[PDB]
Amino acid sequence: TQRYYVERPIFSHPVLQERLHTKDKVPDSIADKLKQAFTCTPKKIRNIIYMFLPITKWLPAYKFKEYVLGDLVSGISTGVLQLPQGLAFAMLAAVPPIFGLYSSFYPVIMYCFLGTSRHISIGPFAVISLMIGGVAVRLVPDDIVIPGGVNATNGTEARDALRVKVAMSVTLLSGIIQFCLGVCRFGFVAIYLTEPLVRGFTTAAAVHVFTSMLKYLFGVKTKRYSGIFSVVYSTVAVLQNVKNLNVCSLGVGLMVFGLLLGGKEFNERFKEKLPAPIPLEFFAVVMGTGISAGFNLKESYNVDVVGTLPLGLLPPANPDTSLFHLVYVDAIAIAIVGFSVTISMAKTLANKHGYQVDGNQELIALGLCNSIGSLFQTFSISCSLSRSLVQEGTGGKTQLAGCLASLMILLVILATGFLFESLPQAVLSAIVIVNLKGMFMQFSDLPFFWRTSKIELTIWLTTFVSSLFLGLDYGLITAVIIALLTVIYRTQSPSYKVLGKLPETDVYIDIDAYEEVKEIPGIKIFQINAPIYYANSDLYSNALKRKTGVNPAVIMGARRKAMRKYAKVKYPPIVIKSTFPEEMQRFMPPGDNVHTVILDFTQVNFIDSVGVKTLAGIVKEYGDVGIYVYLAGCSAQVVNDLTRNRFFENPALWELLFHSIHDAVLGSQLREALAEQEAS
Amino acid sequence: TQRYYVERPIFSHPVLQERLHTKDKVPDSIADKLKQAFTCTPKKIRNIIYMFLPITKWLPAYKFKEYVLGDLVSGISTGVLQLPQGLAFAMLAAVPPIFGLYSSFYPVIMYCFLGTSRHISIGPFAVISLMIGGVAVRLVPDDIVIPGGVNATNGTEARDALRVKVAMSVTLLSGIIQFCLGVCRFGFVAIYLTEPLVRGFTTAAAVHVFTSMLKYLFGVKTKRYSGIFSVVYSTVAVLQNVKNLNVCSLGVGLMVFGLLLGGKEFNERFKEKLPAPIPLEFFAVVMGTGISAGFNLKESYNVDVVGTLPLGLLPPANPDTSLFHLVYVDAIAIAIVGFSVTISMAKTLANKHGYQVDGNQELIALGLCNSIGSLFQTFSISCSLSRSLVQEGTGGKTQLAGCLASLMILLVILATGFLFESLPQAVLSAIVIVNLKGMFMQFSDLPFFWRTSKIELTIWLTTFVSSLFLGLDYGLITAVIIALLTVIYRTQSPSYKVLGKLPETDVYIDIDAYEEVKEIPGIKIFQINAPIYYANSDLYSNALKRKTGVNPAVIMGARRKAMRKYAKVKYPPIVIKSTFPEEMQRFMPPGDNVHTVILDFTQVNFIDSVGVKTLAGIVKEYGDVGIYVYLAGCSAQVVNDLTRNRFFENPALWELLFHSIHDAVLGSQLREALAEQEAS
Ligand SMILES: CC(C)CCC[C@@H](C)[C@H]1CC[C@H]2[C@@H]3CC=C4C[C@@H](O)CC[C@]4(C)[C@H]3CC[C@]12C
Ligand SMILES: CC(C)CCC[C@@H](C)[C@H]1CC[C@H]2[C@@H]3CC=C4C[C@@H](O)CC[C@]4(C)[C@H]3CC[C@]12C
Ligand SMILES: CCCCCCCCCCCCCC
Ligand SMILES: CCCCCCCCCCCCCC
Ligand SMILES: CCCCCCCCCCCCCC
Ligand SMILES: CCCCCCCCCCCCCC
Ligand SMILES: CCCCCCCCCCCC
Ligand SMILES: CCCCCCCCCCCC
Ligand SMILES: CCCCCCCCCCCC
Ligand SMILES: CCCCCCCCCCCC
Ligand SMILES: CCCCCCCCCCCC
Ligand SMILES: CCCCCCCCCCCC
Ligand SMILES: CCCCCCCCCCCC
Ligand SMILES: CCCCCCCCCCCC
Ligand SMILES: CCCCCCCCCCCC
Ligand SMILES: CCCCCCCCCCCC
Ligand SMILES: CCCCCCCCCC
Ligand SMILES: CCCCCCCCCC
Ligand SMILES: CCCCCCCCCC
Ligand SMILES: CCCCCCCCCC
Ligand SMILES: CCCCCCCCCC
Ligand SMILES: CCCCCCCCCC
Ligand SMILES: CCCCCCCCCC
Ligand SMILES: CCCCCCCCCC
Ligand SMILES: CCCCCCCCCC
Ligand SMILES: CCCCCCCCCC
Ligand SMILES: CCCCCCCCCC
Ligand SMILES: CCCCCCCCCC
Ligand SMILES: CCCCCCCCCC
Ligand SMILES: CCCCCCCCCC
Ligand SMILES: CCCCCCCCCC
Ligand SMILES: CCCCCCCCCC
Ligand SMILES: CCCCCCCCCC
Ligand SMILES: CCCCCCCCCC
Ligand SMILES: CCCCCCCCCC
Ligand SMILES: CCCCCCCCCC
Ligand SMILES: CCCCCCCC
Ligand SMILES: CCCCCCCC
Ligand SMILES: CCCCCCCC
Ligand SMILES: CCCCCCCC
Ligand SMILES: CCCCCCCC
Ligand SMILES: CCCCCCCC
Ligand SMILES: CCCCCCCC
Ligand SMILES: CCCCCCCC
Ligand SMILES: CCCCCCCC
Ligand SMILES: CCCCCCCC
Ligand SMILES: CCCCCCCC
Ligand SMILES: CCCCCCCC
Ligand SMILES: CCCCCCCC
Ligand SMILES: CCCCCCCC
Ligand SMILES: CCCCCCCC
Ligand SMILES: CCCCCCCC
Ligand SMILES: CCCCCCCC
Ligand SMILES: CCCCCCCC
Ligand SMILES: CCCCCCCC
Ligand SMILES: CCCCCCCC
Ligand SMILES: CCCCCCCC
Ligand SMILES: CCCCCCCC
Ligand SMILES: CCCCCCC
Ligand SMILES: CCCCCCC
Ligand SMILES: CCCCCCC
Ligand SMILES: CCCCCCC
Ligand SMILES: [Cl-]
Ligand SMILES: [Cl-]
Repeated sequence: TQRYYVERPIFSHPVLQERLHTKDKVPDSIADKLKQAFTCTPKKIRNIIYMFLPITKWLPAYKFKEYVLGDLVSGISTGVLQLPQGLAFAMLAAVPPIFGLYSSFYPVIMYCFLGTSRHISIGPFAVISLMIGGVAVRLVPDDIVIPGGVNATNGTEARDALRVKVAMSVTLLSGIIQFCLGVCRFGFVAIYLTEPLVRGFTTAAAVHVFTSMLKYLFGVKTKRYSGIFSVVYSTVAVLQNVKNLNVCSLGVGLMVFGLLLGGKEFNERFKEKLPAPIPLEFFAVVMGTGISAGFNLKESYNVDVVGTLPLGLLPPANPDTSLFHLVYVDAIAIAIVGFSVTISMAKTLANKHGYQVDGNQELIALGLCNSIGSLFQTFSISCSLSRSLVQEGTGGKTQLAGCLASLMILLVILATGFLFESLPQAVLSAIVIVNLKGMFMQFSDLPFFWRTSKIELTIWLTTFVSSLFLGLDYGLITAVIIALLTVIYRTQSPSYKVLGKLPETDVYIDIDAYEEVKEIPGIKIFQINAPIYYANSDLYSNALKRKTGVNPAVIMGARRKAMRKYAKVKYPPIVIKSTFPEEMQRFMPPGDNVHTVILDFTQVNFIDSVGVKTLAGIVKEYGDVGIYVYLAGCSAQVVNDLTRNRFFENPALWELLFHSIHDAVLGSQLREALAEQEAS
Repeated sequence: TQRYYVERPIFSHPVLQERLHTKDKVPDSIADKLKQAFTCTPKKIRNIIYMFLPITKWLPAYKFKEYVLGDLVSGISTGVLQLPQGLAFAMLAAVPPIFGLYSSFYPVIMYCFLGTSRHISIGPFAVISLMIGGVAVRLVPDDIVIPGGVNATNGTEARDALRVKVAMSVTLLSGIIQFCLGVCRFGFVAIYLTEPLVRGFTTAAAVHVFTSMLKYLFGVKTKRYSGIFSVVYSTVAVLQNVKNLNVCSLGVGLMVFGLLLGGKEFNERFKEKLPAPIPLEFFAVVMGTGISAGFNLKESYNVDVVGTLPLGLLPPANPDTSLFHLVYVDAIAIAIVGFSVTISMAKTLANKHGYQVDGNQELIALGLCNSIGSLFQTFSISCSLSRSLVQEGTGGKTQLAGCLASLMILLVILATGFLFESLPQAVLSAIVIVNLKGMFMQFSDLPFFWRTSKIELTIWLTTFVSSLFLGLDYGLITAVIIALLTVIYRTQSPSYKVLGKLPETDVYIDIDAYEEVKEIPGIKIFQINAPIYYANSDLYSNALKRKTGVNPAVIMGARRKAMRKYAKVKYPPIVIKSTFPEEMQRFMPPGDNVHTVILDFTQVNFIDSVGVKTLAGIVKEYGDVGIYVYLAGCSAQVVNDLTRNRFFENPALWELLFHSIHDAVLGSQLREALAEQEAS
């Protein structure tokens, strides 16, 4: 083993700069940069095609023998849950359920082509459907007058058609906004969604989904709520109207709930003994529809059912732009939340499988899916969190599982929709609530983040609370801003350390940590692991004066107290010799006799005008009491900040900068040695 | 001159920790901390008295011979401007002007006792008066029905009294809120008001004051505006109604404006030849009142005048709490803005004279002033920015200048108010607009901050725009949040450097800077001057792979390409030996042959779970291609972050941590030397 041997002079800033000569920057012209960016080599255009059409990349590279079984199983398990989820979220959107079935088919196919993530389940989302239903009922209220040429016994088909038109218009506008954001490179903001923020946001979204499904489980009538505290208002309304519950609907829902939970526990416990998990949502749907049809619960017990499901696909229809001015604000929120849910969950799965998802391409895919689907009577889509978990955890590898689920949905649409006409809505709510269990399991992060990092636990809890009580649109931006402000908190509460020297080395460590580190007599070394910016400068100065025990104000006060008791352009030097008489020095209270204060700037990232002013004040105040202040380890960037401000207006301050702590200590000791040599 | 000599072994983390033994933390119990905090020594209670009653400190220490002349001159110059400003801002508040005169007397006296700043002019502020007038006219509209027992020719005395009652109620509530905030240590938030933010905010406030004075200068009638874009609405309304201007009012205002500007230029240019600046506002008031009375402009030309000013002070009257529920929201905003203007300007002056102001005591003083003054028919106060500049720049030393100005205001109130009854409001507006020149001079900061720091120039401009177009309440919080986010931007755009070694030393400097620094063959040293938190980790990884030119993905791709072309708990090792055949190695494109990558962590302040995951991924990916990754200069705090996360789940990673760059380089070279020794 070799050894660490260094033999060189003390490197103050002028001494080190005497060795260093400026290098010539290589020419980097912007025009040539653009010209070389517009070369258009075939590899570049192939990469562009892959970036905009990801299916052109992962589909030719499809490992059939390794992927087909997992994709098939995941697709079946995803579709059996996608059908009832589609119907339920169509009910949430104040549109007929067949439109939810449509929204479960086209967008998934288009996202298989345009999407980067290979584990998320594209489809209707409860919160997005709630926003769509809110805007649709605002524009088309229940008490609207429609001269449709019908008798007094109106079947509300015209109202449903008008609400469908409103939903398509808002979906098209949200898709256009999302596509424009994706083109404008907005997806970079996805870097601000940290893992605790994403997980708290998704858990709050799951709680929102659970709240939105309560009225259909109980069979009660409830006002639509959307906005701040919408979850609280909805829960309060449900618990208020629970006295008018439908006992038959609640019984069927709870029965499906219990069997679904039992089956899920059976699947999880016997996972190793089962070739593929049993698709339980399909069994629940079939069993609930059979019980509802056999006992005729629709009118004998007034149990709400799905209703008629027309067969066949609809031709493309141009949405009316004339409603844009009435929905644009809403179309903005749906544009954000729909992205926020999609890019969060994708990340949650991407980090689970060691790949990365392009936020810009996610925005482009979402926008194109929404805008094109609005032509096919599709309302706004997102990522279904619980269904994404089901798809990922069932062995899903690519998005071909989404295509298989869409094919099952298309089978329902084209041929077998009429079988699900008598299916109660309580069964759908029970299915959704049961499948929210995997998302509710994310509450185990609280002990985890408690043990790992309490700041990120705070981020988790703040995101959860803000996205729960406020909306997922205002709550998300609140959480993002607070998570960013956690960095400000970190800089505002740094580790102020007083350093001591490990003997016979150049290693300087916190004096109160190891106890072989010994403080150098007459020298104080103070270290902050933070920048010295404006929100930090005063705290840094106070901590420097407190921890080191060298307060210039206290020193001046003691000198004046002894003065009271004993009685019975061309610049001046920075450090003023203490002209205190020895007879009056007999009145000094005993002290550490510190002649130099070393400020460790190795971990100081930057310093602004306020920090520079504080530093200059510190230097001047310590020089007024005859104490030298040295800066050790100032980076070239921090030196540039000190130079851009007028810190080095006096060139003498240049000799206060040293390369390292050991350089500063040696320079101070040499300064003292020369001073005592010249003294006598 | 001595030399830097170091001779020691290579300090990897285990090697250095073998020398270091844990120290015993001194016992610091919270109960004993509270017990020693409740000692109540006479010095402690004296300090408490000084902190809560600052006049008990600076008044006994009043240097009479050095301060009296400056205080007298500053007080006279402050009062001559305080009178018309008080009348004008009373007009802004929809209250009779005598109430502005009252608001110019009691709060200044109380702030002389309770205030920490010794240069700001306490009094009515245009924006606070605008908020008070807005709430007063909202609660008491111009078309209100008052059964006051009067004829059809109502003189609007009852409406004025009701508006005064509303103003007192909102003032009392705002004062209570401010006092409660000051007690609760809210003033700490004053640390978040950096100098560019403060100066931009104050310049925007000056523009607000200029906008609010236009209608009285032109003599036009304008709707009251308060809220977002209130300045734009007010300016648009004034320029719309300017066709109905009062030519006499505009002429008198512009004449006073021109003489005031000429006199101010005369005072500034001949400052050295004048013992004291001429008080020009008093001359303007006297001259305008004399012209208005002599030519009888009140009804001959329908020129708006100040109106009657009753003489004598009013007895204390209890404000009606019954209006609190109607004004509380407004009382919150006035509580914030009034503090925000006061603590900003104070800081602006404090930094100018080398002292500090306690934000908590500023809040307490403002709250007590407002709450007690509301008993004396005083509406909410703040710091007058232009008058504060006048007081500071005229030689003001203590707050006794404020007391002299208050004594002049009291002289006007008690005996000579009736002389100012015929004074036109155009003269008051002209005086205010002329005196806003010193505040408008702050626009010179734009070239200054352009040269010093463009980030803080951005802070200046953002604060100005936000506080201008939005209110001073929403604009201020917007500016504070954006100024805080500038730190996030700084961390998100750090200096990614590739380091090279200065020969015969241990100094490692950016390779592209000095050109005597030479890169060590086979070793890459990468440095970031930022933390590696979540919003930074992916950028840091990309920059590491790009700047160093060592991309593990590209290396694996090239190895597989050569494979194609040539054909025609117990853990595994971190770094996998590259089992590439020499015959296939003949297919390697030439490369740098880098065996070790050194990551400089000296300037990395902290690392969270996301950063730790990125770092572990970097280590694993580089070890998969047979490249070692070393961490150099990891602080004890960063080591604690890596340990709290499961980074050191494999103990072998402990040997990847070195004390410094030179230690890591020597360790890598020794590792290679031992490898070649054992090879053959
Ligand atoms: C200061 C940092 C730490 C947090 C900032 C949070 C901000 C962005 C949050 C806090 C609460 C939020 C408000 C809560 C409610 C509403 C009402 C709604 O109809 C429009 C949005 C609006 C007005 C929100 C705007 C954004 C908001 C002001
Ligand atoms: C960089 C940005 C995101 C930092 C945070 C700025 C936040 C705190 C600002 C920016 C825009 C602001 C909003 C702008 C306008 C209004 C309408 C007004 O009637 C109530 C306040 C409210 C709702 C503001 C609340 C605060 C607000 C949301
Ligand atoms: C043990 C001292 C640190 C404790 C940190 C706990 C963080 C809790 C954050 C709660 C945030 C709630 C937002 C409404
Ligand atoms: C080990 C973590 C020590 C700190 C625990 C408490 C963290 C509190 C973070 C508060 C951040 C507030 C940002 C607005
Ligand atoms: C020369 C490249 C840096 C230029 C920085 C200029 C900053 C201007 C900020 C403007 C903010 C306006 C907010 C509406
Ligand atoms: C010399 C300064 C280099 C950077 C100039 C441009 C600074 C732009 C700051 C933008 C901050 C945005 C925070 C929301
Ligand atoms: C950047 C998001 C908005 C893109 C512009 C959309 C404008 C709507 C299209 C015109 C409708 C009349
Ligand atoms: C509203 C549009 C915002 C666009 C923001 C683009 C930011 C791109 C930064 C790229 C950094 C690598
Ligand atoms: C990806 C396929 C897009 C096809 C869009 C066709 C739109 C036709 C609209 C006809 C309106 C009458
Ligand atoms: C987010 C940018 C605005 C989104 C597009 C709004 C289009 C409004 C059209 C209004 C027509 C009167
Ligand atoms: C992002 C491109 C979306 C294209 C979908 C159709 C846009 C136009 C709608 C019909 C206008 C008449
Ligand atoms: C913290 C600021 C609010 C302090 C509480 C004020 C409550 C008003 C007093 C009671 C009025 C009826
Ligand atoms: C609304 C009340 C907020 C109180 C915040 C007090 C913060 C004090 C921090 C003290 C750090 C030295
Ligand atoms: C600092 C002096 C405060 C005096 C407050 C007296 C309040 C008297 C109110 C009488 C109401 C009738
Ligand atoms: C900032 C905390 C609230 C300020 C005090 C509000 C008092 C409201 C009283 C309402 C009475 C009905
Ligand atoms: C902060 C203390 C202010 C005291 C001023 C009077 C508060 C009570 C107002 C009258 C209530 C009847
Ligand atoms: C309106 C903003 C359009 C996009 C500006 C450039 C963003 C960064 C591109 C790399
Ligand atoms: C705690 C939920 C809100 C109140 C629900 C009960 C209201 C009365 C129901 C009879
Ligand atoms: C007698 C039971 C009739 C059930 C008809 C609907 C069956 C649903 C299968 C999906
Ligand atoms: C993605 C394939 C879309 C096919 C739409 C067919 C519509 C037929 C309407 C009669
Ligand atoms: C995999 C099944 C795809 C859907 C088939 C639908 C048949 C419709 C027959 C009318
Ligand atoms: C609302 C239901 C919350 C249930 C939390 C379950 C956490 C289990 C961690 C193992
Ligand atoms: C709001 C309910 C929170 C429940 C947290 C339970 C965490 C259990 C982790 C094992
Ligand atoms: C070890 C237990 C940690 C518990 C942290 C979660 C606290 C939840 C408070 C709402
Ligand atoms: C991650 C960016 C989140 C932006 C939220 C914006 C909310 C707008 C609500 C209308
Ligand atoms: C709005 C109140 C913000 C308080 C921040 C406290 C930070 C303390 C750091 C020492
Ligand atoms: C409501 C907050 C009351 C004050 C909490 C303690 C603030 C820090 C005191 C030093
Ligand atoms: C640009 C200011 C707003 C328009 C002012 C002029 C309106 C017409 C005045 C006759
Ligand atoms: C003839 C002029 C009368 C002027 C009376 C008011 C004088 C104002 C002096 C402050
Ligand atoms: C600060 C001194 C306050 C004196 C108030 C006197 C009021 C008298 C009313 C008749
Ligand atoms: C310095 C002048 C103080 C105010 C004197 C007021 C005299 C009033 C006489 C009735
Ligand atoms: C609105 C008037 C702005 C005038 C700016 C003057 C700046 C002078 C710098 C010397
Ligand atoms: C909005 C007007 C801005 C004027 C800036 C002028 C700066 C001059 C500095 C010498
Ligand atoms: C040297 C000139 C610097 C000018 C910076 C101010 C720009 C103002 C843009 C609104
Ligand atoms: C420096 C703290 C500024 C806080 C602004 C709050 C605005 C509230 C408006 C009602
Ligand atoms: C709301 C858009 C925020 C964009 C921030 C851009 C920061 C760029 C740092 C590289
Ligand atoms: C190179 C083929 C890319 C995928 C085309 C679409 C296949 C369904
Ligand atoms: C290399 C295979 C290209 C075609 C993929 C399958 C298209 C349906
Ligand atoms: C190598 C190409 C495999 C394609 C598999 C397609 C499965 C539908
Ligand atoms: C490795 C894939 C083999 C099967 C190719 C697809 C056959 C249908
Ligand atoms: C989710 C698709 C199920 C289709 C079942 C059709 C036969 C009942
Ligand atoms: C790097 C591409 C930027 C594109 C900006 C938006 C172009 C319309
Ligand atoms: C209220 C219904 C009782 C019978 C069904 C019970 C299912 C748990
Ligand atoms: C082992 C799971 C039993 C499920 C019983 C019903 C749950 C609601
Ligand atoms: C799921 C089968 C239910 C059968 C009910 C039959 C009632 C006539
Ligand atoms: C009104 C409740 C909002 C909750 C936000 C929590 C942020 C700490
Ligand atoms: C942790 C720092 C938060 C500061 C927010 C701004 C308060 C005015
Ligand atoms: C020790 C005296 C403090 C000031 C008392 C008030 C003087 C007007
Ligand atoms: C030391 C002087 C105390 C009194 C100051 C003046 C009080 C009016
Ligand atoms: C040393 C005490 C001086 C007091 C001066 C008071 C001026 C009014
Ligand atoms: C140094 C102050 C001398 C004057 C004291 C006050 C005399 C009125
Ligand atoms: C600002 C106070 C002036 C008082 C003047 C009284 C004589 C005109
Ligand atoms: C350090 C004092 C804190 C006071 C908190 C508020 C007490 C009511
Ligand atoms: C129209 C004659 C004006 C006389 C007074 C002068 C004020 C400018
Ligand atoms: C030297 C200042 C002359 C002032 C003329 C009038 C300014 C509006
Ligand atoms: C400022 C003196 C004005 C005098 C005007 C006299 C008109 C009768
Ligand atoms: C609507 C104008 C707001 C201006 C805010 C500026 C912040 C960069
Ligand atoms: C979603 C954007 C949050 C603000 C980030 C600003 C960083 C400079
Ligand atoms: C019963 C009260 C509900 C509050 C919101 C819970 C999500
Ligand atoms: C739980 C459903 C069973 C149907 C018969 C209920 C009486
Ligand atoms: C004439 C338009 C005025 C816009 C606001 C200026 C302050
Ligand atoms: C000439 C403008 C001032 C009006 C004075 C009228 C006597
Ligand atoms: Cl969902
Ligand atoms: Cl002002």
